[PDB]
Amino acid sequence: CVSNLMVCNLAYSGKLEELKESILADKSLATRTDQDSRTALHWACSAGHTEIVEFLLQLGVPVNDKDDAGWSPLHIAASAGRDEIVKALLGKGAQVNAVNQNGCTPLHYAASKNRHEIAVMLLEGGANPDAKDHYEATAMHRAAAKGNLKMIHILLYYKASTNIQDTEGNTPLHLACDEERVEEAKLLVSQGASIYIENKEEKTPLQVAKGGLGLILKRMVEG
Repeated sequence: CVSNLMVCNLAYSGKLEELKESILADKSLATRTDQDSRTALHWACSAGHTEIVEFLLQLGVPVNDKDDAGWSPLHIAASAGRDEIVKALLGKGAQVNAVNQNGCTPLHYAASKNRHEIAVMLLEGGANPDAKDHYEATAMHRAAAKGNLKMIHILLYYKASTNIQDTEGNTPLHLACDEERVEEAKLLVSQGASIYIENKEEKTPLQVAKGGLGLILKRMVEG
């Protein structure tokens, strides 16, 4: 029991036929909100019930309404890794650059959870690759930190900047160097990540890098 609203519990638990009978008899239940300000769409996205999402979209429910934590269906779908539900929400013009209460866009969640296919769909859908959260961090900061080369290639193909500083003054290259993501550091530098930008501790990526990574990155840029 995730909701005080029956159609939401039906949506979460995947009761397509029951949910369809409830809504078709009372079409206002499709947009009725619960204790978390969630509709049946929000809960169907969370649990991954593609066919219930398709039913609710075919009725013409709004697709951009935020719950009490600022989460849109597209935030929920992206984070829970619902590939087909992301696709359906984008087909109905879900807001790709919507922000929740943490300032996170759906692409922030795609990056932070290595959702390659969802990241591509969001970027093809016009997602801003350089969207900054409340700590001024990007998809690229998460991909670089976590050491996800596939995600770095995707973000670079869709023209993500590599030089945006977070509130601690760190670029994705500082994070790659601090987390000792060697191949990620070299890829970022080969594609224009600055070895000169200083974080709030007045450190370049070279000075954060451990081992011999810093001299390797310096040689790549300066010879």
